[PDB]
Amino acid sequence: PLTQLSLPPGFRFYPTDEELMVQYLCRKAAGYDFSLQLIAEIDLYKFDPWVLPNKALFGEKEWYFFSPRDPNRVAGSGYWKATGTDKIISTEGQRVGIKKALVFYIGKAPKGTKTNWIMHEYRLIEPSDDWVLCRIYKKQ
Amino acid sequence: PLTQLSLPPGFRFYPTDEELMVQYLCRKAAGYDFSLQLIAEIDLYKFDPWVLPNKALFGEKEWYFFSPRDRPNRVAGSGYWKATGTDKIISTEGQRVGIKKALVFYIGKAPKGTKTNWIMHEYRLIEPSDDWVLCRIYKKQ
Amino acid sequence: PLTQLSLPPGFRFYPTDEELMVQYLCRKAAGYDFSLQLIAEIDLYKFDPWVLPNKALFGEKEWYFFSPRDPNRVAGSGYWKATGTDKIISTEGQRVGIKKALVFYIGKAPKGTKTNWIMHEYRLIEPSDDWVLCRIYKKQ
Amino acid sequence: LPPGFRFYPTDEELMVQYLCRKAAGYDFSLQLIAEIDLYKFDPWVLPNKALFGEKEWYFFSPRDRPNRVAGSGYWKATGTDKIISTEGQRVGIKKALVFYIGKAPKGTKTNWIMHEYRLIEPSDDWVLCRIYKKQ
DNA sequence: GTCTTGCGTGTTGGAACACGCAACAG
DNA sequence: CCTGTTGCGTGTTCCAACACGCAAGA
Repeated sequence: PLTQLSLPPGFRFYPTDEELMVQYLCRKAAGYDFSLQLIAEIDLYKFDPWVLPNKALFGEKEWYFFSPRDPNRVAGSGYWKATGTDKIISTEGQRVGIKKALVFYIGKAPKGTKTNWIMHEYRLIEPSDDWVLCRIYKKQ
Repeated sequence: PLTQLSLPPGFRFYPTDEELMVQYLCRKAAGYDFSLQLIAEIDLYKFDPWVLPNKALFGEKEWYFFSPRDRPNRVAGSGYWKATGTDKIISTEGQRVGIKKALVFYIGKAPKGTKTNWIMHEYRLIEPSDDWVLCRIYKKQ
Repeated sequence: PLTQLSLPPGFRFYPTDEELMVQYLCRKAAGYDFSLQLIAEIDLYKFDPWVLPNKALFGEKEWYFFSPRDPNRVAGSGYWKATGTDKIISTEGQRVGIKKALVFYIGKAPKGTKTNWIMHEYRLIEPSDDWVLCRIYKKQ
Repeated sequence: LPPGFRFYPTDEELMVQYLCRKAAGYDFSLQLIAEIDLYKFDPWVLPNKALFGEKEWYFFSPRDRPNRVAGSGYWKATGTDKIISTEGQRVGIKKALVFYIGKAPKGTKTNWIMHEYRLIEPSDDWVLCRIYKKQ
């Protein structure tokens, strides 16, 4: 799924906080070729994250997915705990998205043990198909 | 100038230290050719850093170039580039192939020059005692 | 409070990272003359640091105090932000203390502006009278 | 000396408060910085000669009228001799040196340092030396 | 003098570790 | 209700590239 694009060495997918909101998250409901076809669809909360790399269409130390919009939602042998401060993403002065940090703890809150597996969950600002886009990676 | 590879949206150039040395410096170095000139030949030491972006074929905040190899604080334009840190080594599969040495542009006459936010990362090939170095260029903050 | 000791010119107070822990911080709970009597007691976090020199018993470009053991603790028109790496102090192989760096920013985190006023906060390693000893000086 | 107190005289003090007190040939209450011929010696024998000093010892030595041989080595000058001022008047230069062992320039470097403070003059004569070992 | 690589420690601001305000259930 | 239980932000300190600039020899 990589060299359908025929990429030269050194090139990587380094999307902005801004691109992810506008070009990916927003465009999927609309049906875009490169958008329908370039990122794997999955319910992230059914699995332990260390299973995910083999199920991701690509990635070397980071992976991206679309997952159903929703607390300490259970996944595998653990739970996701919000960390840091949600940040607002703007393009040309409009709020289009929110970047949210999470940390995976194994076990059951608040008796869980922290792990190094991390998520960044990006969402659009809007009232009541409807997905969030998530980045996964491993610390240190 | 990139647009002969129908760029996917979102894609940017973040080659590893290991790739630049080997996939770039060597491809050019065995003197083998590239499909396209992506990293252009230039004499970087004839120039002001602020004129350089105009010379890069692409790059938004970084531009990379190849420049002819020296056979220290080489004067270039209005300044001098000052070396920094400990030159660091690039390895591939347990073999050493290159050193990236960082520099900063000072304007003026050494050592009475003044510091800038301009950085160079210069990648070079290893050898025993058609000769190029590879330079990453960018401006801080 | 200086020439009770009758000092010859050229002499200054240049305590080691090690002396401050052992001879000063540790000895005060014990009631030592030169220790009760040589360093001013103050709650550092009620004041802006540029007020402190007149309230310090001595110092020319540096000042030292004992202050109550405790985040972005407000002081005056600002906040103290941890900087660098906490360092461990040992004497003859025992950890007796920690040296901690801080920088004063004016305003309210994380919208503060950095100033050149600096602190080194030294503390003993022990569960929960109980003070930290702090050095103050000015960059540049 | 009370506990905690150590000798960290400024560049400006050493020149004036020390070198001059001795230099107008005026006396001191106590000899704190002793007279010695430093260039007769190995740096590692020197601490034994300092009347105090834990990591630094300072001494006074008779004055020259370059890489002066001393003991098993030679001292090599470094940096740009730096100037000491007091109240906008220049009074002295501190020049740093390092001890090399052997025969110049085939000698070998050490961790031994000298800072030599000296008095200014026009075209009973001493220099003042700070001694210490690095790292 | 002139002009350098090669080590040192400041300054930054990034993002994770652990405490309670705020809410759902029991 | 009025508490018991089950999540979620938000202010700290950590951890670390990156070079800054004396300073040394080249």
